[PDB]
Amino acid sequence: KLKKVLDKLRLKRKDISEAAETVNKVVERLLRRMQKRESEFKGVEQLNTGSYYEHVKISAPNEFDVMFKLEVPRIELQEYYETGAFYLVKFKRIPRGNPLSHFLEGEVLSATKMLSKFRKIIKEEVKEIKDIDVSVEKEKPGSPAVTLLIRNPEEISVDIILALESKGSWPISTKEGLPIQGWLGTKVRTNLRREPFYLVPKNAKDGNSFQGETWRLSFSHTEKYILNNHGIEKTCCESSGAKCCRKECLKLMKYLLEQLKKEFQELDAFCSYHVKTAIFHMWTQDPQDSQWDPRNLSSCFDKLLAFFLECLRTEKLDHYFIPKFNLFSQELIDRKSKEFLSKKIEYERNNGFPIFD
DNA sequence: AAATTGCCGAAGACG
DNA sequence: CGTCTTCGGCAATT
Ligand SMILES: Cc1[nH]n(-c2nc3c(Cl)c(Cl)ccc3[nH]2)c(=O)c1[C@@H]1OC(=O)c2ccccc21
Ligand SMILES: [Zn+2]
Repeated sequence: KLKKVLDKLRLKRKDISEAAETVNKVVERLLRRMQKRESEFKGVEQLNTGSYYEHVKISAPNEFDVMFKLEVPRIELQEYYETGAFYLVKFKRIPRGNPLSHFLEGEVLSATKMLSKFRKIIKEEVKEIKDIDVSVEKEKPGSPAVTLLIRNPEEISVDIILALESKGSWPISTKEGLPIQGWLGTKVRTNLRREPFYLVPKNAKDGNSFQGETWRLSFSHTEKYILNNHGIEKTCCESSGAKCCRKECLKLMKYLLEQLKKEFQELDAFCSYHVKTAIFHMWTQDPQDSQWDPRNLSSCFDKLLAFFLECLRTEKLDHYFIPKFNLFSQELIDRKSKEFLSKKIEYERNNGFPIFD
């Protein structure tokens, strides 16, 4: 039953080939345009991230995430109030003349200024693309992405995300996050935390507006690693090991949410990241591969559901990397919204998920 | 050195 | 199930 649903969600290789060919062409051309001189972004390097590259994209290969990461040496972070996730960015000394100087607000590196120039460069390069139907989506306030819309003729969206790369130790708000010590282990956790961390230009929302200069942490690289390396046993899902159902559970939950969001606009505040965060917590709670045997799929999905419902009820979903940051706080999502989603999930749960059709 | 190449894991396709 | 395939990621190579 869930097996038949998984069959429907599975991407098709011909669809993948057609989409990847086009997306790869467009991204490679923008990355190159960025390498151009003058460009304040000259040293940017590409990191593919998100559902498609984690192999948990469902239904159709029509959404691609790509981080353009820029190593910016020696920056100081100032936590924006007590959020743990959002920061003001300053440069330590003064780099004689360096080209991020235009994006400065005196001493602070404005996320909005830098993203605006990045978007402008992308829009200009896109207008010069003639062999492919592609346009830039209208700017979305408080979004770090420049979103491309490709018609292949199928509709494909590509989010291009500027990221600042910093090689220093991770901000202390993350010190008790990534609780993978009983699952993936201490050597993995330590090695993951020696990797760079990233800032993307998503502005903090304080009230009815955004704080234009704030940046937000991103662990898209770390999450991608975990999805590809998700077993307590090193051979989990390898050719000489045993298949588990962890990723299939994630797909089913993404599907349930997406089907619900598509017909109820009361759910606009939710997104796949909430589901991804929930299952990260589930994998920490139930680390044994034996707990995610494919024969147990139904019970794993149900336990994920029970857990997600408890998060909604209690208005608490801790960010997996930043435990202080509650994704389900009143400030971010209204009570009413969480109770609406609770009633809809419970109904689908007790009626055999009719919405899976 | 910016672009090419090689290798192989993940997973879709098929019987 | 096994086998065969393509795509993505990496980094040595030129
Ligand atoms: C609600 C939400 N939070 N969230 C998210 N918040 C993140 C935080 Cl705070 C850190 Cl530190 C790292 C990654 C994070 N991802 C998201 O990525 C989203 C969704 O991504 C969006 O841009 C978005 C937009 C509308 C609804 C949901 C989301
Ligand atoms: Zn596995």
